[PDB]
Amino acid sequence: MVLEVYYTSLRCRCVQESSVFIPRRFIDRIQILPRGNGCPRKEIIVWKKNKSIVCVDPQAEWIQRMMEVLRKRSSSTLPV
Repeated sequence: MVLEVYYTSLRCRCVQESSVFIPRRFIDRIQILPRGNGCPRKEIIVWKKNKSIVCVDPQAEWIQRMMEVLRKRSSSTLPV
């Protein structure tokens, strides 16, 4: 899996947000676009293994919990 963070100032890419759980095993990439002057909200786009591309609510509990896993394994992926 690949996490991409775009430190850009472009217009919003998402017109809706989904809060539906996406199991990590189905995720090929996650793209995070922090908000800025181009888009007034943080966007999180999940690229699923079946090629679906899903804008996700960045305040959804399941994505927050996932992001904590990704943060804590960003220097070592060893499960300790």
